[PDB]
Amino acid sequence: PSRLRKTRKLRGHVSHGHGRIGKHRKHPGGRGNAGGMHHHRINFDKYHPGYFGKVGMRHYHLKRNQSFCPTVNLDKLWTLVSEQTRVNAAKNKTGAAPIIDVVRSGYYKVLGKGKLPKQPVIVKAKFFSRRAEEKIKGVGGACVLVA
Amino acid sequence: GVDIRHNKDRKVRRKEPKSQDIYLRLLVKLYRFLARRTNSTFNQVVLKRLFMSRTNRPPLSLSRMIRKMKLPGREGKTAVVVGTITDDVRVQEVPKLKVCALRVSSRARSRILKAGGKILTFDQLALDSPKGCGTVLLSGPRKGREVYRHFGKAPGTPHSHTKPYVRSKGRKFERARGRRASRGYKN
Amino acid sequence: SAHLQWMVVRNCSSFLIKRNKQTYSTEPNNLKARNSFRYNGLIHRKTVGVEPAADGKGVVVVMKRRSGQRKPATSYVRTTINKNARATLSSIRHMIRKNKYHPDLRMAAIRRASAILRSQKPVMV
Amino acid sequence: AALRPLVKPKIVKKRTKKFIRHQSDRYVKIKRNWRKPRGIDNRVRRRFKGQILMPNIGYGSNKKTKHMLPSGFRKFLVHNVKELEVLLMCNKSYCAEIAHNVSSKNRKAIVERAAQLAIRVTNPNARL
Amino acid sequence: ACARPLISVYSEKGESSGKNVTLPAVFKAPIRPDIVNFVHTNLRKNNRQPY
Amino acid sequence: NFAELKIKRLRKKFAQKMLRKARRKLIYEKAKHYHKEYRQMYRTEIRMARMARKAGNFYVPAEPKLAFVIRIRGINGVSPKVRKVLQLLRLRQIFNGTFVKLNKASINMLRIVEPYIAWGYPNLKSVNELIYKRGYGKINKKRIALTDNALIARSLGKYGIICMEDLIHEIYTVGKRFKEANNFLWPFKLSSPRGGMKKKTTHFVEGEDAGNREDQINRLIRRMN
Amino acid sequence: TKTWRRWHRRVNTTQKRYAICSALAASALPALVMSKGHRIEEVPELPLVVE
RNA sequence: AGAGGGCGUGAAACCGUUAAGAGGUAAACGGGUGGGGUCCGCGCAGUCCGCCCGGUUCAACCCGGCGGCGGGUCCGGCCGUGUCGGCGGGUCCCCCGACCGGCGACCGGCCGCCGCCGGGCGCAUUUCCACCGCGGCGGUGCGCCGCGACCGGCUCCGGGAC
RNA sequence: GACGUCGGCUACCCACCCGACCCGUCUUGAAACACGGACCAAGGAGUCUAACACGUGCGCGAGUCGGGGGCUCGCACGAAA
RNA sequence: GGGAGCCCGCCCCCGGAGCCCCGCGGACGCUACGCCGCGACGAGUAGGAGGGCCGCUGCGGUGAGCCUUGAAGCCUAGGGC
Ligand SMILES: [Mg+2]
Ligand SMILES: [Mg+2]
Ligand SMILES: [Mg+2]
Ligand SMILES: [Mg+2]
Ligand SMILES: [Mg+2]
Ligand SMILES: [Mg+2]
Ligand SMILES: [Mg+2]
Ligand SMILES: [Mg+2]
Ligand SMILES: [Mg+2]
Repeated sequence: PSRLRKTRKLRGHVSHGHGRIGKHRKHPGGRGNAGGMHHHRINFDKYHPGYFGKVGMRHYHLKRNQSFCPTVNLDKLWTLVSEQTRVNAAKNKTGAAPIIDVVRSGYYKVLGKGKLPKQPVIVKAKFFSRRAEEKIKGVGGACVLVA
Repeated sequence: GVDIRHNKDRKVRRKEPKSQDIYLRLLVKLYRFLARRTNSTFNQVVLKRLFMSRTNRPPLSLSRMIRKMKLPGREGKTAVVVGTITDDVRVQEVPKLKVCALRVSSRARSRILKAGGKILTFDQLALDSPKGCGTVLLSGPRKGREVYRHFGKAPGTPHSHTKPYVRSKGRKFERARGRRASRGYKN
Repeated sequence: SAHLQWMVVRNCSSFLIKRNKQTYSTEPNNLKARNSFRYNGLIHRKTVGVEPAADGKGVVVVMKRRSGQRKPATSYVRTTINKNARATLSSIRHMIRKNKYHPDLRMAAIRRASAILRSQKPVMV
Repeated sequence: AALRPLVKPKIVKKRTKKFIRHQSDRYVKIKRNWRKPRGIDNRVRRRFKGQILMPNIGYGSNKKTKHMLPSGFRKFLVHNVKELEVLLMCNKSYCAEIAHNVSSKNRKAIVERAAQLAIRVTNPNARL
Repeated sequence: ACARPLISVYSEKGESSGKNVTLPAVFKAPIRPDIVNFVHTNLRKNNRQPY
Repeated sequence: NFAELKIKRLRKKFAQKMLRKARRKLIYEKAKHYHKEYRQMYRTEIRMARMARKAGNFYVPAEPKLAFVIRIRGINGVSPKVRKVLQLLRLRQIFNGTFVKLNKASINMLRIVEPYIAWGYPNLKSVNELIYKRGYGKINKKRIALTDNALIARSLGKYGIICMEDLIHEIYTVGKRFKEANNFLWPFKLSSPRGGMKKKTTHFVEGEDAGNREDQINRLIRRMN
Repeated sequence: TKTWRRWHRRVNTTQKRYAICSALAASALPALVMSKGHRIEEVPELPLVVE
């Protein structure tokens, strides 16, 4: 809504809010990102460190499908299964240890962040980390690798 | 002729909510009466937090509220939140709590009612505890938003850990001259 | 809720009157024709309305039944008073005061009835 | 023998002359409507001695007698008899104003109703 | 779960019949004039031809 | 029930009236004692002077502990240090008066702003007229006229100040609670000096008005109050 | 003026449902219907449901 | 045609004439008055009303009818919130009983009250019109004014006493 | 005091006393022997798209979403919903 | 509640105590985005912010709105805010 904008309040003012000493010219400093090395160097060096220069190796034909590996933490692992499955745990006096498949929910890598409740689980994943496996073994479960 | 600076004479604090919704206005009127009449400062704090904006009342997680209520002494007290109570999925055991909040998520509401707790609104709080006796006032993390990671000492400054405004993070977008000791210098 | 409906109706009513610094509400059962929460015949559970009779003599007292809303055809009860300009005021006062039916509007209804009785009289020379 | 108002206090005005625009007398294209001077070198803008006065908040009229007619009432524009009946409970403090677009056929009815309800009309015998 | 009364249906000539329907819970939903105004103003622009 | 409540209310009213009467009697007694004390001090000074003058000796009077400072020039072209001292003395507008307790630090502060102020040693009548005619108390950061002893009591009861006589005693005879009593008083809004001035821009010694006018400040107070 | 002005505006589905529910609830409360100017004086019941 | 063939409405710059005023420091402008015109609002006094008090019927009080208000023994049922019972058909429904929030979600009777209508109530009560009281109250006076007392803030004057 | 008398602050004209240099702009500095300007009418200059950052309001909330597509209308309101 | 005081009992309710406080109900005041009381303060270019019942055009609702017994537009030494 142009009604609520600033241009309506500037009617009658000569400079239109751009000063009368230094007028509003086309491009006093240049167009775009001009002058990153000269006359605009301080802004680039104090707000965008590492802008200039080249680092690392090139990868000509990079495909994101190969590097696709979603991760899930042990902090939220029972959320992938229904709540009644977790309710049917520490119960039945058998040690059921229901199987949790993370590839079904859309995860390949299992990370060890978070606290795992004291209940045996069967976790099947493409990859495992050392801490996650340690937590699962300490709780009383087992890690299963799936291709 | 008196020499007094007028640059800091008008205080900027809010006097009324900027929202136009009418239920918040009714709650504001009720707590205006309660704060201006009752000597309790709890009503004053509730009024001021009702005047606040969305970012000034961040949501309170279920786990944080449970942990705060876990402290000794504050047993059997009503939780008072001026923000929104949000469900926390990485916690399993939820005790029974009495909570007062403007908004409660459907998952959080279901989990609280399942455990046997009570959920109340501020108009019910006024009827139950007009002076706010036996209540614990809580709030969410004010610095929880991602904007504060960009605030503070500017990036590219020694002993600064501020996230710069980058279009996309990657190998060849940053971390070069200005950040590499091999490329010019680093801070 | 009277307050909830007032919050909706306080500014976007069809009876509201702007134009030259005076605000009015021409809704029925609203004495003083004032856009006020107290003087609002649509939102309140109990309302008192005094209007001139259709014949041209006497006044009509309208009170909201309050037994059941959502039924506007039966919500309001109309009673006409046609007496000697002094028993009418006493009748209205006993309608409002002794019945405890919205005592805030007692004197307002009395003054409105007096004005209505004054109106239905010979005008001037 | 008109209808006297409820209260008729003494109305005091800080200023009664109109605020004229600077150099409105010198040119025809410059109208009497006030415009705030904004020139860098303007005698009126920086309040030189013996120049055109500029409107200020100080000239504000007293709130008791603001918008009050010399009789003691306040104008209220009325377009029909139904709108005239609104002023029944404000007759001693407000007076009805008949719109210019109202035809003479309905103006007499409005005047008669106002006389019945004892409301002053600032233009009772307007068109006939 | 607010108190939802029973609404009586009416025949073609008035004279409400014996059938009654309980008030649906939608009529007990909160009234938000600001939300209605926002949605209406933003939605009324979608049936507009370019010029 | 009604009769008992009415009797209780009447008894409460009578008790409040008795308390007010006792407070009035206390104020009267304190004022009489202050009159006696002022007379005793004034007579004692003359006694000591005569006692010293009887023999071949001299009696040096005490350095005054109270001073009254009046700002006698405007707010244009003021040095930063001078304006800082002036605003630390609650003297921001021209022709404003205040009471200053005299010590080494205050004497040096007054020395800094000599061209901007005219000060001296006030009398009992001067402080009486200043506190009575132009006495305003700072209550809730608001300038409230001292039209009743209730305001003075509400402000300085914890310091034993319950009437204007106590304020005059604390100001003229600077005591332990001089700071609170003086800060309670709003800075005096004095009018322009009737009869004109001698010379604003130079010191009182050389015929001007600025500087120390130890005994002549009373004339300025009379012509300004 | 250009034809590629942002003529159309977008509203969340949940907010649209909220607004329609608020309007449906406001269809009750004869005070609000009267405030809209509808001549509802003689209607036997404001939630007017017919066979 | 006060629409007359580039003809609906017909502004400003500019021009002619008529009426009035004025005119040797170019004209013009701001503040304050005065004089003259233009009409406006009175008035053939405008002394302005609105209450209380003094000098043709019904209120008071009964009978009948009608409608409404509030109440509790919840008097009875519905309605309705939380728990307990019958598992009777994770979430969504049925029956009685108990407690409690009996929450404006409705009735049928009881009580008290209010209003209206119809009958009485014939005249020290009751109510309209007009007057002599300016008697008590409130806002005002058509315009020009004057006087008294009280207060607030100032400029002075005359005395006495330390 | 009331049939040629009243009230009309503002506007019509005139007179008197005081004040009073032509506006806009560059400029440390403008009444300037600095520039533009006979007068009047009409038009006339911070917009739109896209990308960001912050603040604010709303809905949902560890989730959120409608891009595009599909099912209902023959388009009056609809190329909507 | 008991024991008692400078023969016992009452020592009562506002549908009436009649009021400078009435805890029994409460404006002429309550468009609570409303109303009311206290104090201090008031310069302004560049620039920033707020309020406009300031003004123009068109669209959705609403004034049982206005109008050939006269709309817009235009002129006015008329009355005002
Ligand atoms: Mg032009
Ligand atoms: Mg300049
Ligand atoms: Mg100087
Ligand atoms: Mg023509
Ligand atoms: Mg240049
Ligand atoms: Mg130069
Ligand atoms: Mg210039
Ligand atoms: Mg030229
Ligand atoms: Mg133009």
